[PDB]
Amino acid sequence: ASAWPEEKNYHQPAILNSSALRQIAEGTSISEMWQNDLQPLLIERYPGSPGSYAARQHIMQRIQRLQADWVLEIDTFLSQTPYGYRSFSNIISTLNPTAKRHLVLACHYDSKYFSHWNNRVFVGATDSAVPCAMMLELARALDKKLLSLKPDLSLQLIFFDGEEAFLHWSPQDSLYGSRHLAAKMASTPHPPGARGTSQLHGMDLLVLLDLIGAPNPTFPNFFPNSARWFERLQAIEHELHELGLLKDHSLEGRYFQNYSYGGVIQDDHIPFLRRGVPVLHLIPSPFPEVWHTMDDNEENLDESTIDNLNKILQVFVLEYLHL
Ligand SMILES: [Zn+2]
Repeated sequence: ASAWPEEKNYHQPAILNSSALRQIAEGTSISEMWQNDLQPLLIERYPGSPGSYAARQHIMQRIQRLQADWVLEIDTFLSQTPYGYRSFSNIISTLNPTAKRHLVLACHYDSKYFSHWNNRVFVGATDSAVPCAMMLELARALDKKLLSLKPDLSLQLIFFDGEEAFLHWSPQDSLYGSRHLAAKMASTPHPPGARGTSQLHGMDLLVLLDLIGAPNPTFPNFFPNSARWFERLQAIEHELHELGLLKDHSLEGRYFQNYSYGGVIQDDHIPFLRRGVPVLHLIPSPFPEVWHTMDDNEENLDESTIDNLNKILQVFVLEYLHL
């Protein structure tokens, strides 16, 4: 009876030295991400809408053009909603599908439904078009290194549909894509042919990005079983800062501060956390001032903060994967 599902508990990062950190900082481009990955997503894309289809095609196309051996799957399903039965489609992009373990980065790609108001349309720039674009930029910036994966551990990206409630949040109206996928993964043997382990046992850590893009975000260390990874993000931010590799950034105004948050935040990690998956929830507290407002747009995004977070996240992923 293999103890492989316990490997995640002892897994240590392979820390990048200064030269490698400079290489990662120089290898990501916030302007390229902005034009090629982010702007095409700054559209109305609530579940079932034409924009949802366009966003999904965009995400798939951007991953498909990369060299690394990404395996794309569209997880489509029906669910009851306040408006009756509707169809949703999660996007899953996986390197090494049969590898037993995967580090998983995720965000939601749907935008909250709002009827047009005074000619304005809700595009959820920080919620979560930026997180989507950060995951796509990470895949592009680290493409050569990820290609080398073609430690039975690899990388998976999940773009959840239906994170938002169609009305106001409630237990049955929200997290459509994540409740469905968590249940599906929990009931899917992994690796292929396994007798008693599931795809959830294979999830080393779920790093969920949400509401990123506003100025001065502060991310709390939410869970004790991922606290050591939160500390790594703090260390990475501190070293990139000391090396002069971050922009318009100070340690007093750092993003990963020594502070927990005992409350519960409802988001896509919930269906996974309640099934025992370790979660690193990269959501700020408090939420952006523009949260669920028509002002959650491109104009209110903080470019350098997103650039800094791209660097931190890419270093974190390479260190986790030993790349
Ligand atoms: Zn939202």
